[PDB]
Amino acid sequence: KVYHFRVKFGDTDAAGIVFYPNYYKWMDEACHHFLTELGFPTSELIDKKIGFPIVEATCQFKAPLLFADHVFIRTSIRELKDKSFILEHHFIKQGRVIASGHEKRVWACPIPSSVRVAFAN
Amino acid sequence: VYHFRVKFGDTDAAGIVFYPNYYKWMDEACHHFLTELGFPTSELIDKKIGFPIVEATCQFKAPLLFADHVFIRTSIRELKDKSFILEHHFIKQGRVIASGHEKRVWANAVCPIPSSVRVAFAN
Amino acid sequence: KVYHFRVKFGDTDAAGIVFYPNYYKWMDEACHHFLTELGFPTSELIDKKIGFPIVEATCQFKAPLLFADHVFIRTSIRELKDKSFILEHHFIKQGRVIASGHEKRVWACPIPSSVRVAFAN
Amino acid sequence: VYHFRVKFGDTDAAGIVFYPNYYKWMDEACHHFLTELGFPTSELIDKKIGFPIVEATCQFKAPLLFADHVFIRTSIRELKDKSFILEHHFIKQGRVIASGHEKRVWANAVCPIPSSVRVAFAN
Repeated sequence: KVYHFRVKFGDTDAAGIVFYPNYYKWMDEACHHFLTELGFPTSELIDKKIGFPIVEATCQFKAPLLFADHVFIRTSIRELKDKSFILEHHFIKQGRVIASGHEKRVWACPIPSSVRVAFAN
Repeated sequence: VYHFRVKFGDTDAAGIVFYPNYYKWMDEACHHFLTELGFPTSELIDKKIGFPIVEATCQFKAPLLFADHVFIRTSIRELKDKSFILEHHFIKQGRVIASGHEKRVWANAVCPIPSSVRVAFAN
Repeated sequence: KVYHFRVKFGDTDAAGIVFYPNYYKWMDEACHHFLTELGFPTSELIDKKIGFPIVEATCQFKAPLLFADHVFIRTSIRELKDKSFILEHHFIKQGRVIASGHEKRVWACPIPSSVRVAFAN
Repeated sequence: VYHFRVKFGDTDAAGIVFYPNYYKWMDEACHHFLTELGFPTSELIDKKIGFPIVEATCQFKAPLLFADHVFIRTSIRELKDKSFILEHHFIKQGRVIASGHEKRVWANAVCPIPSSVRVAFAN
């Protein structure tokens, strides 16, 4: 799956490129998008008091993002256990991967079947 | 008064602070204000009690820059049964470099400011 | 002009609605969009060391925004002086105005003619 | 150590802190770290000198909540000619509730860590 976004002015810092923690905000956004596009609009899940909180995140940065860049994230599910799973996220600007990472997230309890079935595409 | 420092991450490409952060800081001053009055706002949120904004205004005189030390002076200025206004003045280097206010109400569903809070505002 | 956005999970706070300062982030985003759509992609302007910094902003909030809401901002130029101008911004969710405000911004020097001409539509 | 408090605005609808904020706080710890070593980072940014991130990792053990008092313990752990790694440990209530690191380089155009900084890291 793909998640498009534009760098906003507010996403930048005084060094003139993106303030790096924003890369995790875009991963989180991509995560919600992923679940949604795959049939589970997370807004509902959130209202049920139910989530997929992070337990581990990582990101490696190859080239800077700038104000106004159009970018997208290729997201996929890499490991998938009973109560947890990993999402890999790839930042592509203009055909090129400019950063990449993952989030190990868990359910809150095990992952629901409708969810498992969905992940096995 | 609520003290704070400008983080690198509060700046943007233009070399100066992104503006809403001023609203973030007023929100923080507001919470720090109620807490020092004796009403720890973490306690209220837990009890699903809040003081939602209805209106907010800020007037920027001079720029904040990365690493600036700043404090906000908060006073309360329009207390009514169901709403109140906080005035916030940003002080840098002993001078006012921005000033705004927040109009806020009390909610749980809006409701009257609690009596204990009312008396604390009225002193 | 119109600027669409979705409330992200990160835009919300523990009270379960939008953290209000984000409304000014969306106004700023709308401001850049406005200038762009009207012929001046701000990314270039920024690289010239040239801006339209805020001197005053205000917003009034009628109804809460929630996670996943689709929203847009109707933006317009209300006053327009030699070295400054005002942008009014209206937050519409589902036909309804849920908040409204403005930004008084200035040039940095007077507003450029290409810009003035643009504002007189 | 770098002290900080969880602001209301650092939380999200789930009642707990939005995760990247942990990266924001590490970024702040990093800057506070270099400054206390004698290299005020505001001075470096002004001179267009930086220490850009190349990689960052965080491992979340327990939740931070609104109003939590927290501090980060920063140590330096992989110093090379052109890069270094900072380890950051979040301490709440005397316990480690998250821990990560940042791999960073020195830039101006990447370049070698300055000699004065090198010696300060090597002590």
